[PDB]
Amino acid sequence: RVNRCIFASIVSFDACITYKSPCSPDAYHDDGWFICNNHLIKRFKMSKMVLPIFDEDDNQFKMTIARHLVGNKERGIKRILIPSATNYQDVFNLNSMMQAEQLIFHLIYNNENAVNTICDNLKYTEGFTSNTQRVIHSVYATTKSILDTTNPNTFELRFFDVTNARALRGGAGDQLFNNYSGFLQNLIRRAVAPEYLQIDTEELRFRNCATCIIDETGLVASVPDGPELYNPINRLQIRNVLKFEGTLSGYEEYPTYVPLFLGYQIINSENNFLR
Amino acid sequence: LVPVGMAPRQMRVNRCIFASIVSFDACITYKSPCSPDAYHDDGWFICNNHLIKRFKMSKMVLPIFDNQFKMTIARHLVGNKERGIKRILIPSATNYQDVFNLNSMMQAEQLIFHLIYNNENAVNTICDNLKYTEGFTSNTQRVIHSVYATTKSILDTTNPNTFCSRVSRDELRFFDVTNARALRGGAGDQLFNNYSGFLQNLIRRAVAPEYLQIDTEELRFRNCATCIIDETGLVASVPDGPELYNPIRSSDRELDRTLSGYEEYPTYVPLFLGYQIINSENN
Amino acid sequence: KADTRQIAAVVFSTLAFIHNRFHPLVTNFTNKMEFVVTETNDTSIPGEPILFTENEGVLLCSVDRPSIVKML
Amino acid sequence: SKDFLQLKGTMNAFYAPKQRILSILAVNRLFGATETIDFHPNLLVYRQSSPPVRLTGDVYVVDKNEKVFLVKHVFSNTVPAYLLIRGDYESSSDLKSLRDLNPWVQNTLLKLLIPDS
Ligand SMILES: [Zn+2]
Repeated sequence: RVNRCIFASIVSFDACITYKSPCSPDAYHDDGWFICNNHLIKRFKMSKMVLPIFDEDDNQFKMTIARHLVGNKERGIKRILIPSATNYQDVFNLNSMMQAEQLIFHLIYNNENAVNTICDNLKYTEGFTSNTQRVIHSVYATTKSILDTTNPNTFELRFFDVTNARALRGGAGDQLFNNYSGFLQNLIRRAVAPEYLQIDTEELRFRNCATCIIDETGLVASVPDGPELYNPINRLQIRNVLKFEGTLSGYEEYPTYVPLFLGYQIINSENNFLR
Repeated sequence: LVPVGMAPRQMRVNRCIFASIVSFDACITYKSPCSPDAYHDDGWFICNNHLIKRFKMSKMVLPIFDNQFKMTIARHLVGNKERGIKRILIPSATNYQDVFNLNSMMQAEQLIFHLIYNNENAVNTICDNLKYTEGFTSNTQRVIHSVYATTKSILDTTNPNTFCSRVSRDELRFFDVTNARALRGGAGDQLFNNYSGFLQNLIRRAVAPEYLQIDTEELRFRNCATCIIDETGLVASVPDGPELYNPIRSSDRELDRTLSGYEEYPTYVPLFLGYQIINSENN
Repeated sequence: KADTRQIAAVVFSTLAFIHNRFHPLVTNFTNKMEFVVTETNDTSIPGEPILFTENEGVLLCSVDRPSIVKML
Repeated sequence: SKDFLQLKGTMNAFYAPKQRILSILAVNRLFGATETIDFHPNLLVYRQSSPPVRLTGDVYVVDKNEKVFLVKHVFSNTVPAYLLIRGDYESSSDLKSLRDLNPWVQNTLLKLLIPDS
């Protein structure tokens, strides 16, 4: 039951503080995610989802994808989903979250200076050597192990900025994707669905226009142009008493979702690889 | 409903400001540690626990008299070998942000400090950040407003009386080194003025005067000052030279054979500084 | 008499309180409950101002508000 | 008329029982009332509605906790006035401050609402 619930490896080293860690069960799922649903929702405004591709008889290609939790009014920081290392400290209110979570974020973004600062500050906790350092070791080791696992360089033809028609030139969203950590890159791959999927000279289009944007600020739930997509969301009381006991009800509902649709995936001669 | 229309009820009230600290993350439950003393309706608006934790200070009583009047007084928890910033018993408005590790403690406590110390810019910054942080509207906004309202209510209770005391003629206090022939005293009164009204009340409740002139009688509790005030704030330093030894015997055979039940003088270092004057008793 | 909402709320709250006092582990009443407030002798039953009867799908509580008022 | 009764202590407020409506003439005085009825909260019977009943035109909040509102209303014969309602209501447009109202209606409302302790 490996709990991959990154951001649940958080221990309230302060005695007066107790960390509930009320986060989603799916962390025990040996999936491509390294962060389970509730952490994803809380810290990236994303909801996990799956997109079947071939589902006829036993070919069951089910590409994963997450959904915007950003309305059509948020902007700038409010709209940024996965901030860049240059702005994540600003987008996230690190000061408002526990120092262990701050350490996790700093490790993810490779902010070793912030890591050192946090451990230096913890140096001056009352029970520092007793258990604060133990908490530091546990959290740091868990985060480092997760990061190494994500990083492919440790001991394929998916392009995210290559969809954008009307762009002047440059792309570079893939440049920033490269600049991201292995964990962040794997998260982007796992949550963002390329708008196109080419298999051995066979192209499938899933959307007529990409839904996400990638730039220097990071990943943004913005549109390539135009206005933002519409994205909506016991203690018995006197009002809870109902009055006297006494319209397309018969039809199914199309979700009012905004799944992360952006990019082009190219697959070589390899056939319908289902391993 | 049961109670009369409105009819504000009467009960006890926790008085230490820090009792209102609560985790803005509603999903994270937190309980602040409060000493029961907080529920005594006295001049103290901080409980013993918070006082010791943040200011390095412990409450204490000084009998005064025929009729035994009890004057509130705090005492040092500062050790002999502590130096520099450690000696700041109560930081000034220009140093509290540094002395208190805002980063290391909770946002609610940071707001409490930026309220006590008159830092409207910091208070506004915290308020706006909380407005744009987490599910502010759902319950975090109400929690923040509750904490802010409690702090503001305490401050509004204190500051008017503090100002009246400042301009008061009958009751006069002078927080400085009564040994005017000294250099570590300085414009202690000016610094005390610089402090906030609630902070001024705390200083009054904590630091006892070296002398006390009641009508025509003067009582000299000390031939020396046990603490000083400078730009940094209230400093647990000896104005004339070597620091006073503070054993700190608790909290953070022939000898006894002779020294059986036997009166023992405490090693505590109470706070004695400045001159105080009063007309009549007012008690 | 007009505000049947509050009468029903009070009656249900009392009933649930007694139910819990008998079964402390119960804090709700499960099946939804209906309520009606009689207004006439030919609609009220002596000796049982509050009574119950199912509509074959769910239980309805009958209240003799005039009798309640008279007692109180 | 016999359809309603003038509220005691008000020159422009009346209540229609069969309609269960409290009305305040915008600029007009009442006349001829040989009888008056004391105001009482029971008059503002809370309207029940599973979806909030929509309202249009000018709407004002009297008591958000008690879902009490004042709605601008003109009698078809073009008599301006306001209806005081209590119940599960919602406004199509933005709710408006009572200060917008004239001193006449405001005085009547003060008399009707503030208990005479
Ligand atoms: Zn306390």
